Amino acid sequence: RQNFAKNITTTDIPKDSHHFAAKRSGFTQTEQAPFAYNDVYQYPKDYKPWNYNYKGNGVLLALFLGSAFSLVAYERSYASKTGRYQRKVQQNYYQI
Amino acid sequence: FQKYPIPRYLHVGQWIVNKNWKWNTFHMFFPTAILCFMVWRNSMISTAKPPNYGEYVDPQSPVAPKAIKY
Amino acid sequence: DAYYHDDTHEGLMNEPHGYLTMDDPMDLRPNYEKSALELLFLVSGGAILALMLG
Amino acid sequence: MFNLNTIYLSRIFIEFNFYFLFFLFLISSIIFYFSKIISIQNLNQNSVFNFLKLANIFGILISFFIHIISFWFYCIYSYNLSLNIFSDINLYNSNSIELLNNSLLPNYFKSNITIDFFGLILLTLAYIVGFVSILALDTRLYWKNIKYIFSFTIFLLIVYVYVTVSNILLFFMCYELLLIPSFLIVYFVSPSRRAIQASLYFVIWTQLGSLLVLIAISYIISITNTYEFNDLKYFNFTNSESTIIIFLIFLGFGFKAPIWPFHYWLTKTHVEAPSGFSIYLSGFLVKTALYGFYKFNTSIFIDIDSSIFIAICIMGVVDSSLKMWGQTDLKKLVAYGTIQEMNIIYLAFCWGDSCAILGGILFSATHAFLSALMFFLVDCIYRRYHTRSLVEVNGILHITPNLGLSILFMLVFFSGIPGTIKFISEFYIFSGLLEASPFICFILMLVANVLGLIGFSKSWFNATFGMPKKNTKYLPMDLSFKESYIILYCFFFLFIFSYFSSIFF
Amino acid sequence: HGWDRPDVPLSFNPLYVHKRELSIFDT
Amino acid sequence: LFLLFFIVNLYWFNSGLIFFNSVYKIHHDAWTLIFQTDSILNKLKIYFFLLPLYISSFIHSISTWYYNYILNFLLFSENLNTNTNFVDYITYNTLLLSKFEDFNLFVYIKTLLITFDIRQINLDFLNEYPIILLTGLLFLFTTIFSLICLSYLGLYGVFILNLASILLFWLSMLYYFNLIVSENYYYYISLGKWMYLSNGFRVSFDLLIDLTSISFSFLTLTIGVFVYIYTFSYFRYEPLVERLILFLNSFMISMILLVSSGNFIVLFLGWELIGLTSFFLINFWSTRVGTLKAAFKAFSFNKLSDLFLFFAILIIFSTTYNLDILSFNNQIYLYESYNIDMFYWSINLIEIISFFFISCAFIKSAQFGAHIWLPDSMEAPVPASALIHSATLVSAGIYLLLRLSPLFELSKYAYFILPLIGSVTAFYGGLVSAFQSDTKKTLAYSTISHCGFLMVSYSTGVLEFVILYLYVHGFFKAATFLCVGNVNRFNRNIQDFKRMGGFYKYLPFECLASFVCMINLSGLPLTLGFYIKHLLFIGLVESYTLYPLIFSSLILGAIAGVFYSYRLFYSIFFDTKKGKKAIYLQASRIILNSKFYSNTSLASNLSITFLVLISYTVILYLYCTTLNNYYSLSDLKSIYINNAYSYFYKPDYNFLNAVSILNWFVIILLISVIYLNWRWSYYYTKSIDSLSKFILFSFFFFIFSKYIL
Repeated sequence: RQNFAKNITTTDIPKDSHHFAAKRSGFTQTEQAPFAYNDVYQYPKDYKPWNYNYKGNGVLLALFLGSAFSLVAYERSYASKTGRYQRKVQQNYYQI
Repeated sequence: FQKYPIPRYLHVGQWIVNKNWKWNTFHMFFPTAILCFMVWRNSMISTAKPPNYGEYVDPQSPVAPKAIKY
Repeated sequence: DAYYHDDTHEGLMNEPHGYLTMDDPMDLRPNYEKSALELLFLVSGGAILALMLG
Repeated sequence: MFNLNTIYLSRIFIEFNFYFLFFLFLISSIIFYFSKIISIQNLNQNSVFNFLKLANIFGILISFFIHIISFWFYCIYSYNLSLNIFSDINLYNSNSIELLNNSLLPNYFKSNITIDFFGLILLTLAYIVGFVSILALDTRLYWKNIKYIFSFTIFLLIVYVYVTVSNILLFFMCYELLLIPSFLIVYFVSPSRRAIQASLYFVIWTQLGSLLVLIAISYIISITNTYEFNDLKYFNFTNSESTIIIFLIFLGFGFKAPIWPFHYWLTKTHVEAPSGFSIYLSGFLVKTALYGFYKFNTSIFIDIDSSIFIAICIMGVVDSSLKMWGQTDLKKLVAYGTIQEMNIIYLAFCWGDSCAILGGILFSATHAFLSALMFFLVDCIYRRYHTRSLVEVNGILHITPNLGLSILFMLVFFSGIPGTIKFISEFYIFSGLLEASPFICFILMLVANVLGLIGFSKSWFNATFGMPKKNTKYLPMDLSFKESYIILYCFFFLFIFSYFSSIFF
Repeated sequence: HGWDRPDVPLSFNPLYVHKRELSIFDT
Repeated sequence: LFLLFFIVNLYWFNSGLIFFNSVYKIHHDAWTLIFQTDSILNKLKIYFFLLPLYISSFIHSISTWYYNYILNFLLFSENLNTNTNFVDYITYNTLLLSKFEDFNLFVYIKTLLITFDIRQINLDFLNEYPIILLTGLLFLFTTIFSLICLSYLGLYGVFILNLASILLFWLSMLYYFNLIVSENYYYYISLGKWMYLSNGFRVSFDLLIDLTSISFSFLTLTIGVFVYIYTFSYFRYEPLVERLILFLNSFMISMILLVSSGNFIVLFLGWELIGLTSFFLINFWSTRVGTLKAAFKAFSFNKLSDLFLFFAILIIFSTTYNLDILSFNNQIYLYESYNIDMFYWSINLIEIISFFFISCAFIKSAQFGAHIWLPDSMEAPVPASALIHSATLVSAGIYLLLRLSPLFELSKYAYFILPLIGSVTAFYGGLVSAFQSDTKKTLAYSTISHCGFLMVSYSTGVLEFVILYLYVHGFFKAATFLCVGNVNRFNRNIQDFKRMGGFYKYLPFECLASFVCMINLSGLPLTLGFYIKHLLFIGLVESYTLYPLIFSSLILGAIAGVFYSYRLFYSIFFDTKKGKKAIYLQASRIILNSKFYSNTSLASNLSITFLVLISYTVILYLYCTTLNNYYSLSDLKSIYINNAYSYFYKPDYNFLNAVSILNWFVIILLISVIYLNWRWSYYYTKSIDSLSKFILFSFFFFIFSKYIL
């Protein structure tokens, strides 16, 4: 069974304490005792559960920088394999 | 068919209408067009077409098909 | 058609809904399986890009 | 422009990656043993089991990244090494590059490292399949059996020694070390009560195969008193000795392959083993058997006709394919698919060291990933609907759309779609067999790609489609991010491995 | 139109009750 | 402030650039004034008005430097700049104005602006570089992304995105269709190396857009566009209309990929893709296992086709070590005199490859024996059935035969199996369609018959007739499928016309459009179907051993169109009210009377109308390109030329009399279907009177029009 700690310390759980109101008066002789904890989870207003809510640019920047590094590395590798320091650009390029 | 309720937790596409579908269509069409434009350029680098009308292939030109010199 | 109810007045014309996966959005566990698999994907993609693409 | 640095880069990366894995395993074992008295899980958040899981999963992942880098280093080194011998045509100079050993760490088992493409493909399969299997075993390891979180690290170390030594005895021993952890996993981690007999069957069958391989290697060692493949190259076996050796190695590695009629253990184990081991058993260990057979048969000159072995492999393919229609159990159906693919791969190694082992290696990788994906799908179905039989679960696509989509795309990939690597392996093997035997090639393609495929799709299409009417109160949820990403990684590998360098294929 | 129809009944997908042994010879 | 200062600085920089360039070119003031000899007044002179040039140069001194460092960090090269100390490099580059040589600020901006002008696109660029690939990729990727993003795009979003993609694809393909069919254009587009297949061998994902490819792809794309516009109407209030739309688009793009193959590997990929997309289209009602069995029968037949195609490709590769279709077609003649030692037999190389390709074609393009999956594949929605039966799935075998034409010219198995199986299939399909009470089954068996006729047309040796027959059948079968789909939707998912009748009033447009499309489809005289059947009978070879059976089957299948066309039309629209009272009464209430009243959709009506118009235009264009005295069609890459065109151009009297026999058989069948009274009626006597007076009027009309005047 799960044994982790629900009471996290890194942040406070977003909760709505007004959705359920515990009864505090007018109890009958056969009614059950009320419930102490009635807070419910409160999701962000702009939350869509059907998609990734990833709104950052870290993954895109990482992939773009990796692709740019691949491009410059290929340029240098081609320059070295041709025995030059930089690629010599021909005045005309034709279809292969 | 008569509409029937769909569970809220189920990520199914039954009678799904997005009120903001116009911007979604914009941002799913135009970048797709750009991606296909880039792929089109890349594939047009390697593209072959026969000679046009009034043009013949010189058999001794480098363009002409070649045979292996053993 | 004869008697058509528009989207606004339709009581069963669903807007997009449903949970994308079985992961709890309000999960408090320090679960790292998703992060490990994302790391595997990203590092594999980078290794292909940074070693093999050209 | 290939210099001395890359040679030492590859060798150092291989050796020090083995030592990285070994040091991580040693530290984790020391922490596990010396932090608790009973070494069972303390059922609370502050438990070493969390650290054990983290350390093992991260060792596997980071060592896999280092292995990717070392595999690329090896690819460059091997290409340029074959080039250097081929390049120079002057008779006065020959390629004499003598290397020095590293200073920080010793040569494990006092053996110089020898690396081949098949060995490193096997090691990559070990890494990835072990990663998937251990990710599929977290729900099974609990109080009093958490000690098997180290099992895949042990497998990785054993196979790392297995694929890097030129010592035939160390090779045989590392092949022989894969039984105890496997039996311990099946015996203690499996939840099914019928898995004890399955473990016994697995042990007895694989050990009979190991005994046959032991007889063959005993012949090799006793006749030519050495432990090196080059020393084998400097020796010739008579016709009778070579026939005995090839028969013994084929029969043993076909006990482990498995081959007809030695797949009863595989069926029973796959039906009864835990899903993580079933991913690891079908995905990897049989590939170790293939690698052992390839290393043994290539180094020995054999003058007999391989038609008997080819017939055995093709009979295994046909027998496995014809039984797919009659399987209502999805895991047993996947086991029969594994049997078919394994026999097809084993067929490619019946022509010695010809241009047929390339298709064998590619099909080994493809079957590893396909079997991992299929057993993972069976695991997801069994964890969601608490059943695997076709008569108990159907209509998955309507309640669990992601699982149904994964099943359908798994069938598409298994049907040998040209974009993936199963089509490439089929093309290789079937072209070679068609030039060898056209009618037998047509028979194999007809039985495997039509009848077996029809049965396999029938048992999966009936599960994917239908109505999940019963037990609406107990219907599960969709796929989690872990399962989704594992399935997507399997698909991504099966697709993108078609663009791997064709030098080694 | 002309009547407030209830939602689609669960009888539209009747639950099948197995009354016979699923023989392995009919697999 | 910022804008004014920026404008002033730009003007100053441009003036300095003009001054420098106009004074540097002729190599006299190139250096002398630039780095003048101190004279601090001179130093401020050069550092104050060339200051915009210097300051920018300073940026060029620091931007490049750090940039090089980045490379030094990323590439371990150049040893950075140890030779400099950042105080000599900066001073040297900043004071060196040679960088601003032949450079103007406004000219660079103008060049930036004119790099996106669309007025200079030119038409030769379109001719030289096919833009059709861009639109096809757009359609494919929009379909895939809509499949992945079904929640971002709702019903309307998916519909609009796929509609835009498909309309761009269709508009692009029309221009290139005209160019390829008329002006001998074709393209070979290599989309990079794809995958290794043998040791040292790597096949590439190549596409061949030529006459066969353009014909099949244009037919498929037109039918798909006018089905897609119709599909949204047919699935009006259904749960998964976006799902149906995306399945249709995936099947369309799979077929387009199949017909545009350049290699046998792309061909096999397209084959498997159309098989799986047809399986998903047929199994649209996933909740039903009754649909699953039909979809699985189709899947099994597709897998058998895949086996046959794969084995044929393997034989080709083991023979020629080549997978390019052009190279295979142009060199397969060298391997005619070859045999393969398969088991105890020595089979001819061309014979075995042709056998496997022909089996694969027969299973897909439904022929007798392998046809049984097509009637069961009617569980798919009507748009799916229209795409499957008009073209695509049942036209894949015709594409296999046309693409590999040189292979089948040298096959004795082809010569014996194509006409016999084609004629048997045509007879069987037409006859069964003449007896079917279901509309979808009627059209499926009509498709089987026309596939048999296409096989026969290919056996005639004339590929132009095959193309014409394929186009006519696809267009009119698709239109008829749409019409019967509207009829079925109105009848509330009852497809048999034994529960129809009197639908002309409720479905006027459906009635009239169905009349037009059936008289065109069934090959009634004075129609394009009549033309294609006449062309089929023009080139039919008479040297076959089984010619009696072949010709009899062809005649009986050609006369069978009248029966099913008349039965479908009359029973659906003008028979008695055999339907249920709820169907008629609910749609005829006085409250519903309005200018918006319609039992179909305006979009469906417009889609069918435009489909028919475009079909007529394209068929007329093809007839003018092929059947005119001036033969203007492009090369079909076939060297087997027979004399079948001689009987089309300069026929003899015997052939005219034979086709007259066929025409009079059709006339007698029309007389039978029109005037036979199978039931008692108040008009029975007057019907016989009308027949008598019609016979007498026809006789007298013949007498007067031929002799008197």
